[PDB]
Amino acid sequence: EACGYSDRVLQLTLGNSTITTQEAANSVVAYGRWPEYLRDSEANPVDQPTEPDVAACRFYTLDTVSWTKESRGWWWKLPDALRDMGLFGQNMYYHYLGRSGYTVHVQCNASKFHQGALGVFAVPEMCLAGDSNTTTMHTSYQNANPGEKGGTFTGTFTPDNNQTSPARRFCPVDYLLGNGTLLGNAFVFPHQIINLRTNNCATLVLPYVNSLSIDSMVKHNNWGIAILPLAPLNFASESSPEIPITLTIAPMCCEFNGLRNITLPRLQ
Amino acid sequence: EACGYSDRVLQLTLGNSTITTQEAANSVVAYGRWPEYLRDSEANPVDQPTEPDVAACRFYTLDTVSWTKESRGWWWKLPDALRDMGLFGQNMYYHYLGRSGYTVHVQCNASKFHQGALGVFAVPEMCLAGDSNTTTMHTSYQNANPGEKGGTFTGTFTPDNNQTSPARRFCPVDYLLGNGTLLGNAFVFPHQIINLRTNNCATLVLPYVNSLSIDSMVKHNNWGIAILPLAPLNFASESSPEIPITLTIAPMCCEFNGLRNITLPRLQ
Amino acid sequence: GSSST
Amino acid sequence: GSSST
Amino acid sequence: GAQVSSQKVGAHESTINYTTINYYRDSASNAASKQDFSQDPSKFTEPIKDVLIKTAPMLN
Amino acid sequence: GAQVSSQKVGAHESTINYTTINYYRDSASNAASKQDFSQDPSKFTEPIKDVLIKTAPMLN
Amino acid sequence: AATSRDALPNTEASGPTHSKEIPALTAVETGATNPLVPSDTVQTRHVVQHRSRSESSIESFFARGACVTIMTVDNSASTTNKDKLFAVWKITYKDTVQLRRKLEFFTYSRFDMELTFVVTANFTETNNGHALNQVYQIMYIPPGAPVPEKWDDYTWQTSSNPSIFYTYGTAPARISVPYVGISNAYSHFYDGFSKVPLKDQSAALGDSLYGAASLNDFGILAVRVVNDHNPTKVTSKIRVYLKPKHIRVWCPRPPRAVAYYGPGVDYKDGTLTPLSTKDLTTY
Ligand SMILES: CCCCCCCCCCCCC/C=C\[C@H](O)[C@H](N)CO
Ligand SMILES: *C(=O)CCCCCCCCCCCCC
Ligand SMILES: *C(=O)CCCCCCCCCCCCC
Repeated sequence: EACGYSDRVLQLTLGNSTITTQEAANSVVAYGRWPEYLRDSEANPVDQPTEPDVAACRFYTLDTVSWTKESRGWWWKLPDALRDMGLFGQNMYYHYLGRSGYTVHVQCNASKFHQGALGVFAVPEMCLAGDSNTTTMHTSYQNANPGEKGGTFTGTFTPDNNQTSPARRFCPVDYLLGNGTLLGNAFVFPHQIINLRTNNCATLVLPYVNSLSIDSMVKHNNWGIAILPLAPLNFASESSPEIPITLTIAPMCCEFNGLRNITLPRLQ
Repeated sequence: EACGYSDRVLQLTLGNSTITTQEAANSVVAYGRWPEYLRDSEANPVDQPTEPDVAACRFYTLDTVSWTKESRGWWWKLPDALRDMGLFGQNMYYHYLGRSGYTVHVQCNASKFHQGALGVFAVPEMCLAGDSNTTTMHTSYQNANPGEKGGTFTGTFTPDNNQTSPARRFCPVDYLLGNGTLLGNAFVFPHQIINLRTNNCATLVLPYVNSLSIDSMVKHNNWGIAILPLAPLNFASESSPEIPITLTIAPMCCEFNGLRNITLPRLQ
Repeated sequence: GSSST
Repeated sequence: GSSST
Repeated sequence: GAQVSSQKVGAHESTINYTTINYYRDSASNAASKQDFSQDPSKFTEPIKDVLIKTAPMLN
Repeated sequence: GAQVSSQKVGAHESTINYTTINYYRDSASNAASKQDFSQDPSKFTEPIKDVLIKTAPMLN
Repeated sequence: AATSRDALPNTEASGPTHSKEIPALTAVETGATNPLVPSDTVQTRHVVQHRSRSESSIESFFARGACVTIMTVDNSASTTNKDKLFAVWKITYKDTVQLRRKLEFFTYSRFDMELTFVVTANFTETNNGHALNQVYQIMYIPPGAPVPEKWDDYTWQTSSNPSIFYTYGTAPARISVPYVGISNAYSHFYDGFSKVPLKDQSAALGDSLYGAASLNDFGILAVRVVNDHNPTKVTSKIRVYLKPKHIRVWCPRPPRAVAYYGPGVDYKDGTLTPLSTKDLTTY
């Protein structure tokens, strides 16, 4: 626009929180669907829902991770990554059922002399593969659900051989997208790329997606966020460059059904 | 009504909770004002309020106390008594400001052969007197705020004489309503009486009352609930009768402003 | 000018 | 006489 | 700007009146009019949810 | 020559008014009316030659 | 539209009764007071009632000036171990008891404040030496403004604080103040604290007085004799009278029954027996 408006410069405001960016590459709305509340014609639990509105639909910033030449990739699950985030987490553990959409904003700036590219993928039902070749489907709840720290990808499959006390964790191999399918095809999932010469962030607006209108947020993750270095970090001639990656995520249109006492999960 | 409806038989439903009674003495609405949300013409904090609706505006049951021949009386403060009650307590400690109305339902049944009468008073700004005669206004936050256990009245003023380490608690004398005014006049405050031959409960609907539209729920209590034996418990010829008293209270039309990290108070 | 109550 | 503002 | 009101005449010797003019911009400076209203005691004397009919049983 | 204006009534017990008469020829002798006007801060807060649209980039 | 000076209801004549209507039977458990009138339980005549409630309207009940403090000042030569006396008072209605008790029939109030100042002086020492007529400066120092440390320091310039220069022997001074509360009403009772004690904080650091809200609620009056000192000593007292004009009140309370013991609702041992002996069946 002749009054300055740009595809690269955005402001997002949800609740008492604002994000600004001056180097965006537009933003994505997954499958073209904006988040919505559950409609009466698709409703299922009959009790009055709880809708925390601004108390939970606001931007929460997770722990910042670090991108280096040796980084193979990072992953998070939703709602799991937000389980300890203010009143969203509270509302989640007090109710049997919950549904929510999200604005996911991945942040990573550098300089005109750095280079590298992160593929940021939002995957519905991001089932990841386990570490065992003696057993299948055995990743424990605790290891499946890292909370805000997320997990990481590896370039090597390495099977857990301790049969006495199995690790029971995922072993998500990067070129296999951690699930036995080729990473080059992950672009059919809603995504953006942070290519440092072009942009310093990715913004994905995710609808609630599920085979049900509402479900157990504590038992089930609807979305997975996978971030992988499509082109590796590089800077000047430094052998060991580093730049930070920060995730800020906001729940949108979340509602909860089936209120009782709070869930106290076994997380370790 | 010729279809059976009675002043004595009521059903109250708030959120996922219902109270029934078959021996009420009507119910009271304090100062004739039903609870309401804060109106735009009286509003003050400008940020979007949080209104938890059914998540917090539901009946919470406090720990049951016991009425005996030696009972001098019990007291509670609002919102303090509800500070650890489900999502109401959560919403309260996450925000700087909060306002709320209440349905207070006091429960006490016995038999046609028991006798006794409880005066149940809701007092706006129920400031109570301290235990010291060397200092004034020195009751600590911890002792002022018992949470759901409440406190009790005594028939005797007994001054704290340990000047090294003062008790810093209230010494609320029953015939002085714990505040230096005569109990016989407490009936100018909104009240009901549980006279065991007549009724087995008291129901007080309390509006938010304050000199402000909204305030710090953590620093300030708006209402006090005082329950005192106007006529003592008695049964057949038992020397030691006992009957239980249960409080169930529901927040109504509560809204919160000024969201931040959660308050973690020093309560002991 | 004048009010009359 | 009178002004009224 | 003169305000003319009537006195309630107690001992007597038509309506007798008195005049008032405010001399200051701030209403706080004004004297008290004593032209006050009354209200029904109900919010304190009958604060019950169901209207009381005094000839009827209070409990029914 | 009486001037009648309204008070902005703060605590309450129609429009309440007050009366003012100037007793002197010199306007300097008069009290202050306090009937003052406000203005927009712009000459100090937005002294720029090209009008600022706050949703727009300030620099373009 | 019913006014405070309107006459109360007429007594209507009423005759004998024999019905299922039971005005006299009731149930105070409900929390209500039975709205009866004499014709409900006895036979009455018609009376045209002339009496009104005019003098017990909230305004009329409070429409009096009450002494809230006495301030002492002198006009003496300041000398190395003692200076000329000026007085400082934290504005309150709780230093005396009568207006306090009347206000405390209610939980909250709004009103304009009328302050009247009565000033009296006397000689304290025997010398026949005289003094000339004193002028007094009553400075209102709102919370935050510099409090005077000396009878003659820079703060008495009052460029922004309101001051009254009162001349001795003239009419008692008087000013009005609007409703100046930072809340929508004045709180006669505040069941709370001005600080939340946090766990991650020391107890000392989270501590505050029970029932106190702003530490310096309304500020200070500082009073001085403006005159330089005489050879002879003169002491003066400034008595402050408070009247609440244009008043509104909310939430009624039982009145103070035992002696006041500080600014809070606390009571002293030995003062707790207001009622006297009287036998149940003795008129
Ligand atoms: C030159 C004289 C100026 C005097 C100015 C006095 C201004 C301050 C007015 C103080 C208002 C005091 C109101 C009474 C007390 C409060 O009601 C209660 N303690 C609670 O807020
Ligand atoms: C309305 O007031 C118009 C009539 C004026 C009548 C005479 C006023 C008497 C003197 C008032 C002086 C002004 C006080 C500031
Ligand atoms: C306009 O002022 C016409 C009405 C006159 C009203 C009465 C004036 C009150 C006395 C003023 C005296 C003159 C002062 C120099």
